[PDB]
Amino acid sequence: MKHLISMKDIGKEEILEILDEARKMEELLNTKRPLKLLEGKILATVFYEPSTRTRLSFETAMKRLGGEVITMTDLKSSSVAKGESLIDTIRVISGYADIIVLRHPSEGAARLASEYSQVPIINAGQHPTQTLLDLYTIMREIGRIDGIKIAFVGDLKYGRTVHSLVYALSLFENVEMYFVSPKELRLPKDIIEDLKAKNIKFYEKESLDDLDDDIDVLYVTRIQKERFPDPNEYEKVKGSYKIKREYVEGKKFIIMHPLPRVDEIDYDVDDLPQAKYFKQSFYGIPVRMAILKKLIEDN
Amino acid sequence: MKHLISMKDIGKEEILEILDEARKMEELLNTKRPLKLLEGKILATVFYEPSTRTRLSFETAMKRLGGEVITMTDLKSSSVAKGESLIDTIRVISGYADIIVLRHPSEGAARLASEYSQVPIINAGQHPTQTLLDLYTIMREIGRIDGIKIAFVGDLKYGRTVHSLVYALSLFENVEMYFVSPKELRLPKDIIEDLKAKNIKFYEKESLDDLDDDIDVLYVTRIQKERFPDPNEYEKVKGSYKIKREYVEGKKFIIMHPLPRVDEIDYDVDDLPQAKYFKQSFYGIPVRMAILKKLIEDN
Amino acid sequence: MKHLISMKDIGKEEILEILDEARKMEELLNTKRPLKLLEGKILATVFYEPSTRTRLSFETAMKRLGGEVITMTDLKSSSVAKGESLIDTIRVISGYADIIVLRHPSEGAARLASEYSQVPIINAGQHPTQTLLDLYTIMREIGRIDGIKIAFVGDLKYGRTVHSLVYALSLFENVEMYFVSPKELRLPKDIIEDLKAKNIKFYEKESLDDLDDDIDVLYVTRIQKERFPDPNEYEKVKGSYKIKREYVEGKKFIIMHPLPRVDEIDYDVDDLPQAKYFKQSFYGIPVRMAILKKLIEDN
Amino acid sequence: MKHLISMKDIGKEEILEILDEARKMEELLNTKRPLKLLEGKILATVFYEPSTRTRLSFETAMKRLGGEVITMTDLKSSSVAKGESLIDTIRVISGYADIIVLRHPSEGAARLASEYSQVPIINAGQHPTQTLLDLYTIMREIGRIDGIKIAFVGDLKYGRTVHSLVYALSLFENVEMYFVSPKELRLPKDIIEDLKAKNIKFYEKESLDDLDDDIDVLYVTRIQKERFPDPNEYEKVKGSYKIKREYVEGKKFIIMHPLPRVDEIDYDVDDLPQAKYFKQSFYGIPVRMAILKKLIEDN
Amino acid sequence: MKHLISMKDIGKEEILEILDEARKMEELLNTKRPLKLLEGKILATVFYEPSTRTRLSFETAMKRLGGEVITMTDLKSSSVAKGESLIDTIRVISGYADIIVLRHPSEGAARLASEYSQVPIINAGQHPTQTLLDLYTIMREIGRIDGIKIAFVGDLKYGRTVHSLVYALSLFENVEMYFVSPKELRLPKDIIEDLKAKNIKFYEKESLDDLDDDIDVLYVTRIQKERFPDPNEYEKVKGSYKIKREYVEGKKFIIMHPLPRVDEIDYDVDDLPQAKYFKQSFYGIPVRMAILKKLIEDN
Amino acid sequence: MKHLISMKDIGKEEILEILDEARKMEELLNTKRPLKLLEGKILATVFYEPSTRTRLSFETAMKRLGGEVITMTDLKSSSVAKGESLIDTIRVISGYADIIVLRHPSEGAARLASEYSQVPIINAGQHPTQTLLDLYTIMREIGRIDGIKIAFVGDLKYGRTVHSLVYALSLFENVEMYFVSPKELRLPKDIIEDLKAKNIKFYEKESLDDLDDDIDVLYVTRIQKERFPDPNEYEKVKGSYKIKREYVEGKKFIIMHPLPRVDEIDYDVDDLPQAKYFKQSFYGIPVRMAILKKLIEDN
Repeated sequence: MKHLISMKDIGKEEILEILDEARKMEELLNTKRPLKLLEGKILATVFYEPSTRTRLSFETAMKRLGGEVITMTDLKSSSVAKGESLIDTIRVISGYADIIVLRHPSEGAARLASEYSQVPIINAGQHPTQTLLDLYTIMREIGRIDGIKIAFVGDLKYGRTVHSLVYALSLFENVEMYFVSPKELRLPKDIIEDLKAKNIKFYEKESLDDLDDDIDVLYVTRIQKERFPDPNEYEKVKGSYKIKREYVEGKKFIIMHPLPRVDEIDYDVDDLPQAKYFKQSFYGIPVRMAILKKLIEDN
Repeated sequence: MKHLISMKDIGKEEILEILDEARKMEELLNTKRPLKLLEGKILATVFYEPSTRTRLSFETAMKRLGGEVITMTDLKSSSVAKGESLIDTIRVISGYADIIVLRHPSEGAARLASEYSQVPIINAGQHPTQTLLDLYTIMREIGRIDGIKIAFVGDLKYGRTVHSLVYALSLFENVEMYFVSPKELRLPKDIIEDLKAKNIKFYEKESLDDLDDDIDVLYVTRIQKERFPDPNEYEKVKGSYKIKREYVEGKKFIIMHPLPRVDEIDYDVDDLPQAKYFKQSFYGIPVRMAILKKLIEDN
Repeated sequence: MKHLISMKDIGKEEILEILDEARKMEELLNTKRPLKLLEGKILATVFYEPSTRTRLSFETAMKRLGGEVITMTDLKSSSVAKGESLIDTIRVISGYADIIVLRHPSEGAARLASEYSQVPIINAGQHPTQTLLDLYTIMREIGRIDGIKIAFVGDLKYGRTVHSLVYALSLFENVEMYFVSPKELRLPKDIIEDLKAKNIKFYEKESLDDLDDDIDVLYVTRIQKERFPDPNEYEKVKGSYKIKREYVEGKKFIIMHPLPRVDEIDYDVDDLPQAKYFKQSFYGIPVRMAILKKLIEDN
Repeated sequence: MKHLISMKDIGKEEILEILDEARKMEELLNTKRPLKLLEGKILATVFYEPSTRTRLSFETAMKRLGGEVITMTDLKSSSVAKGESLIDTIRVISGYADIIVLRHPSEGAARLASEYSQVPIINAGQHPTQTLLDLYTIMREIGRIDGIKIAFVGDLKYGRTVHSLVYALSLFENVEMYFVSPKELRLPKDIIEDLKAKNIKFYEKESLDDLDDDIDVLYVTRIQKERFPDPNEYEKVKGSYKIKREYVEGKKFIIMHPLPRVDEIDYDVDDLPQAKYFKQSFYGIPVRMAILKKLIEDN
Repeated sequence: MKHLISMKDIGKEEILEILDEARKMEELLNTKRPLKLLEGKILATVFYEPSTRTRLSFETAMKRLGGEVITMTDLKSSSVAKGESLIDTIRVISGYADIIVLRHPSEGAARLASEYSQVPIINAGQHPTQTLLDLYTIMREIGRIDGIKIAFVGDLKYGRTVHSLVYALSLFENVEMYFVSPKELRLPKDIIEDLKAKNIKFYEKESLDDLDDDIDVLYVTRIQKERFPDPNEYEKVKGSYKIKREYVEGKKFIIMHPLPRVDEIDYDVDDLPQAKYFKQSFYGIPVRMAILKKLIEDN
Repeated sequence: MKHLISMKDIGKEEILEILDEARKMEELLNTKRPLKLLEGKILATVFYEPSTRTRLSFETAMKRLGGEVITMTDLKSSSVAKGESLIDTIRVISGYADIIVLRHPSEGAARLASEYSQVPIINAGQHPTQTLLDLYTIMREIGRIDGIKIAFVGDLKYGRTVHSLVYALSLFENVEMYFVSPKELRLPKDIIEDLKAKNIKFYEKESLDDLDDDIDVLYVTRIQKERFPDPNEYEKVKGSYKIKREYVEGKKFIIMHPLPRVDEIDYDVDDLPQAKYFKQSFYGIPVRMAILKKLIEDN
């Protein structure tokens, strides 16, 4: 493996290898002793669109392995405004660092970049590293990925991360999926087709109540106010799909949600044992530590 | 007419009415005398995405009619970052001004806005005012819109303005359209269908050479370097479709191009008589003067 | 009157005079005819802290009277970063404009400014113009200021505008005030003192239900999420004091709220007849028109 | 003329004509009545480098004559970052406005602009308008320009405006010039040569004391802290050339200084009758009113 | 000790413990050899209000101990503008780093943060680390903290750091305090009360002359021009309290001043042996090294 | 060697010593093993004018040697806007770091800085480090610096780096220089004089054709669009001096060009063996590693 550009470039095997490696990394973290696996390496963060959340994750992961980091975050008067192209920049940074995490708006910028890069590229957005992080959390908390009952709540139409996860989970055995959302935000039709094709049992419900306390994972998508020009549409969705304390109490599921959370989950839900979004956030360090080490040694 | 949101809400009649009124406005400008048609009116520029080019046009047009203007340009910590919704803002500005030019990213923001606005809304981006401006230039310079041979060169795929013009022109009699562009940037298929449906003769050529003297209008689209992550791709397109002096000399056509022009047209083309992009720019004032007056009196 | 710096510089008489003049201004606006009361005058907007909301109001008001406006909005590299002091700036603008609306952070900046200004200063924040605007709305919609039953809901502790209004209303006869809020956000003690001293009957309730349908005006303060570091605190307040449709239906009161409104009032409340916040927003133009004219002629 | 690009394009004649017209404008301002000399005209402010001080002056002047203004201030992502050249912009604005005030960094941008502009260009920086403003102040306050004893204090080496004034004053009869400054900041040698050539009597003194009460005008240059990397150097200069009250009292001269003033003049000097810097600031409106009218009618 | 939020949470004991540890750290720095005390640790700088001065100090201290650092500095579109609360951020960073330096505007943000943080929080503003730094300088240079004669010059009213130091010093034996300042900037009354209560001998003088050569430490506060809207007020204070060379020569005291220094101390004072502000700046690294190590091991 | 401020402070000796040490560093990089030469050192990046390009180079170099870095990049509200002078900042950072890379606009800021710095200063702009980087590339690729035939193409007039290299190369034996450029951009006269004085054979050609294949190095300068207000001038230069593939094929020279490259070199040239600009970019790390180590040990 030499690049991590898309989840569709990784099979059920790589996924399990990475997850296994991630488990080791996690154990190493508890050691609470100075790790030096990547002692002499340099990770370069090339973001054409700022993202502190992302930068921090990778920077922390790399530093935990004993490596160093150099950042560069600007599509502004740093190169694109001037005239320096993505290719030239990638060739220059490619010569400075040992691995690169790229964040670019253009569709095939990451694929294109990996062509001119003489170093491994990690696409930070299709966000592979987020999907792996999701699978690691499920396995870590539920004990297994195969044969689980997971529900997706929220914007399944425009949900970036959601589609990537629905696809990755479709590679495992007996996974029941429940798609809860408004009618206007139902899962894309071509994805529903691929699920039927792969012969996966799923349901499309409209209310959070239609679910039953038999679900293992409740995955809440991000509901971004900006995607809804009409405020009534937003107050309609948020009000009908917000996860409240009353609804969570005594249930068997764990709550998952890729940060940030604005109105998708009440704050009084944070203390319940089934609230795992913050634990999930943490798991991001171990799996990114795994992905960094994996890509460096493989080269 | 109470709103100007989309070209598809205007028929061949309003189009001719507007163009006719634009003609009068232009004459009035030559008068070089203080106009006061909208003496006591206030135009509000509500841009959620900055655009000096647009703001200036409308602001100049309104002031030429003797009116006043109040500007507001921020999706940032002016309302969206805070929490004020498009609707509340539209209701407040609706109470301050007599007419509003709106520029928002969201798809149906303009339509939605016009529902809560107690004042005419002009959608500045579908860019109606730009298409009208285009039609007024053709008529003004060629003498007629019906039965003309127009060629569109450049990015016909992501071209915003181009699609709007191809549609508007399809409402006139015997207009021959020549679509010159790379294979990767050919006109969207569903637009080609509607042209066949409307029974309009068009051609899809690949080189600027398959054109000679029959053509009345050469419309050059904007080729934005930012749309092409791979510099070789942009270098290719620009090199094969740039309008040079040699190619323009002695031809019958007039050159049109919505500013700004970066590499689409050589500067030595600017003195040729067929170069009309700067005159086109000017025409924007008269037609916007017409649209403003039209929408205000109609209410 | 030569300056409008503080509400405590205005007595029950000026207040009624201004409100009276504001009424005329409103009538004049309906005329829908070009006003020219301040035809040759220039208003300068000197904001050391940006505020589109404020700038727009005064700029619209001034332009409705037929005057012109010059803006200047920066405490940044416009003077303070360089070294130009508030006094020098005020003396320069004082020479350019006929009246000035100032917005500065420093406590006595406005008072100090008026000392060096050879032109009327209007303090835009103590926000006088907002309080007058509030009183004009009440009188305009309820018919009288004296003898009304008004309730204040929300943050009465940090509430800015609220204190200014409670004081202004204390100058009128038989005004019953109901202070509804959480215990942590009760009205400042020294203000409660002054109310008892002035012999004014008021109540400090904790729930929106303790309120009967005998209230004439329901004034909802702004609940800013930024004032609450602990999200649970903000969630509690908003959830217990948000104005919902169910609670407003069939009641005699009119709802008042200085924009912007984020979570203080549900959108489905906007169609009820008792929702007046957008009307209130409009009233701001007439009263500012009055304040501008008043201060200019008085000098 | 048709353009105001450089002082060296104006002879002692135009200078006196402008100054005479500026006097009329000033009288007209006192009228305190709505002027409409340029009632139907539009002034465009094209600044590639922000300058509120400049923008405000011209905008106020234009509005006092009854004209309108459209602003555009960005060398950033408004055109230069994108790709739109100064020429294209000048050709577009040239079609919108009736006159243009340009502010560009490049050496010959203004001259070049005037070639492509179909409308008068006023160069706001060589700053012509500031020098005229200076001469108008001297004549207005001293009664005559010919035969005066003027002293220049401060940074005569990097002082911008100063050189422009020394040159303009060298066109008049019997002007004695006293150049007071540190040795490191003496007037450029080639300027001293041109003064000897024109046979003008001048002196280069080092202390403010060497000057006698026989001086009609004391011109204090701007001492900007940023031009001095070594704080001691800056400290030296300011301490030895700051204008204090004690030094000004009872003297015959008037104090002149192009704002802003940071440390060049103590605040306690502002009350003395010989302090004219704020009066000078005001005079800027009349002379700019003259320059705008002059350039518009002349075309 | 698990958090350093306020000086009032630390007794004369911890203060001496920290100071002692700081001494060791200093010695270790002179070793000029790679320290690895915190070799595998990560410090997170969470600033909601930018402050390079602060960030640099802690970042340098942490790196001197052999640790790593991850920065995050934005209250802007990084979380607060979006919607992510201080708590969620603290819970996420709490999972990435081993210790956190927090800088927030809200009053109890630090206290609140420490409740949800699973890692030690260091409040960088009440600024503890600056006060300790101050006490370490005094002890380091004077030899003892107990029984010293210290004078505070400048803004004792708005002086942030000053109050924190007057309180800390009140925990030691026989400390004579001299409060030199204008009448308008006298030490807050409630602080003077607590001093009388603790039975501490102090004096409130108005001139720098009232001080005798018996004083051991002359502590000059920061005089920020922005706190004084009236320039005369600022000119007044600076002129009467600036520390000049003449006044310092031959005196027994050492001069202290928390950088930056603008006009509080002349540059020609920097060479005198009693000028210690730059030495003090240095001491900040050792004591912060101590505070970081102390808080990490204690957990 | 204690400071690297100007190339004119370095003789043919140090140049060769640095280049030799740079060679070692490069070899050490290939080792691909953790270097720890500067294990316990801290490099401080003090940029008063942002420059990611520069910051990245030095930060990477320092980290490759096993050192740490602290950054500070602001002339804005970090010190200059406030009041902190370059000297105070240099004295403070001087106490934090072990070496400093300074980037300041003022002419003698670096020289002045080194006076107050108790640590080595590296001037990053006169850009020494870029010239050395240039010489290292030539020696590394051509085998020798003495007796080479180098041609300079482009803007020799405003070309900054170019002058620095022409001078440095004039210290070696038998270097033939060919200066290819438009007439308006010829090499500064005083530089041509010094070349004649040093008795160096050079030629001033106008076309890229006038050059022969005997040339060992083709150095292409940066052609910045911003330096040319007239767009026609820019295209005349770019069109006549851009390096195309056709012109490079089969020739013996290597192409050099300090990044970024916008229009100076076609992308299809990047694959040719003689294209060394990206290789040159890389060489920047080794030589900066040398310069850092050299300056630290020498002190």
